[PDB]
Amino acid sequence: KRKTVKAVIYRFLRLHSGLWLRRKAGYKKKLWKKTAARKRRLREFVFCNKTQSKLLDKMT
Amino acid sequence: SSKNLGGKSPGKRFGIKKMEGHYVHAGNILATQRHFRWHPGAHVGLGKNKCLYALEEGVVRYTKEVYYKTFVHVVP
Amino acid sequence: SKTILVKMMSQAGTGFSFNTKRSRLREKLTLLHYDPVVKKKVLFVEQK
Amino acid sequence: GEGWVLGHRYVNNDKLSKRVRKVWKPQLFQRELYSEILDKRFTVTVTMRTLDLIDQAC
RNA sequence: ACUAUUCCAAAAGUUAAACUUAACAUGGACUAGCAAUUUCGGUUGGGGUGACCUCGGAGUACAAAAAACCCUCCGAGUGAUUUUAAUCUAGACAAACCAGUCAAAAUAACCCAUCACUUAUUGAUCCAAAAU
RNA sequence: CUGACCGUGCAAAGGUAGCAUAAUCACUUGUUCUCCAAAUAAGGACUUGUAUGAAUGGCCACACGAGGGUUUUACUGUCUCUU
RNA sequence: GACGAGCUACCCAUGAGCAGUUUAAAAGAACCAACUCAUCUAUGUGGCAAAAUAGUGAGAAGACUUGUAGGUAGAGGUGAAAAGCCUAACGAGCCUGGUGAUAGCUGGUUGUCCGAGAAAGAAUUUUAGUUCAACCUUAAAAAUACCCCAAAAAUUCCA
Repeated sequence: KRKTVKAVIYRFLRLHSGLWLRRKAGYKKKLWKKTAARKRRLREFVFCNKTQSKLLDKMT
Repeated sequence: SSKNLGGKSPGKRFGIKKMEGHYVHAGNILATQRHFRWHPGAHVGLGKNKCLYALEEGVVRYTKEVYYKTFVHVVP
Repeated sequence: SKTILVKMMSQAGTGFSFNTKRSRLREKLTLLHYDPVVKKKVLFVEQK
Repeated sequence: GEGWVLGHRYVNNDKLSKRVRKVWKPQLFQRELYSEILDKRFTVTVTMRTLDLIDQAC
């Protein structure tokens, strides 16, 4: 049987409809010069593009 | 061999996104420009990057005025 | 002179802001800033 | 659990680095005892630490 | 790993009511001389040498975009003065991926801005730390 | 013309004997002399030795060499020039 | 992991060989046959021969030549030291096994008919390779799209 890639499983979330969800990058460091709004919107989630979502789907 | 040195700068695609007569929506980008080529008119907001946008739903219209200003208006 | 990165801490004991200062300056930065917890402006002092 | 124990050796004892197998052999010394049952003096080259247990086994 | 050391242990002695010695063999770390594994960029009017590698602005690139050359001018990895950017709901620009801009309006509490021509002036993962 | 001598900078100390266009000299086919009717080679000297040097030795040296070069004589199908 | 010093390199043990001539005592010097080497020239160039033959040349009592019995091997040995030799090619032998090592390269990939039909956007220890756009193809649906004049800012838009 196939082995799913854990690298995808940890940081991505698949819904029942097949929609993929990921966290916005850039919040980790160097926030001193960054606007609070930027960080605020980087703390939220975002849906992956269908092309890449399919690739992540094949790995799950 | 070349003493002089310079880099290349990717374009930010400055210009006018919408045209007169077109039906736009509130919050839509009208014209992205450097400094002021044109000025904001009625129902049109100004940005920090000097990019004009539409305040409310309506139609874009360009109007020139001489007292030498160019205003963009949105008519609901 | 140099550049020193510090934080602005309310008397509540938790810094809500992070800013910079000149190394030429010595005395800690003391500035009024809005506090979201108590929901009002409080005096903030410079901390590491 | 002493004779011929072959382990692995590391530098900082945290390895992102090379791991090199290392050999370990027990210490050998002479221990003279006396068996009254067999009426014979015996010589054991066996494990040192084990003798400490034998002393507690009497 | 091998050839020589510094210490604590194995093995022996010493005093008072905690300290000194190494003949053979064998250990734990440790200090030197020996040995063991690989790496050895790209762009390039061949290669090497030299130069260059990311970013911003003004021409090449005539009235919305974008567009190269080892074409051509200047600028940055910041500098300083005062007030201070609190929470989130629409809707758009740009965009292969990833990173970047504008923002009506609602609520809580008051009632960002100037220079370095205007913009530049930075860094995506995993791993560490003043402490959450 | 040259500089026994003097002054000065620098360095740990600044090439002594001897040798030298050399298995070393770029300029170079250095200049002069010998050798030849003609000598970028060879030999003998001169020395501004690009870039000799005293045990990675320096300078010479009888004898020795299937080593590397130069000049007369002798003798030859090497050659004129082949049969 | 093993096989190899019957080739060759060195060494151990045990044997053998090296005319003649001039000469003062001289296994002493020089010349010169055997034997041991391969200086030059020529021939030979799928050969007589995968190291030759002919002329010539060196050593030839010495650090000499040679028989037999032995020793030293590849994370090495040996080497009067050339990066040489170790069974005709050694910058590190050969055999077997790992092994169908790895090759983004190069050389290759077989019957018929029909429809449609590609030459460059940014990145990459990247340029002879990849990942999604710029295209394309199959099978279905919901839309509409273009050539686009004057209202306006070669075009960007729209009857």
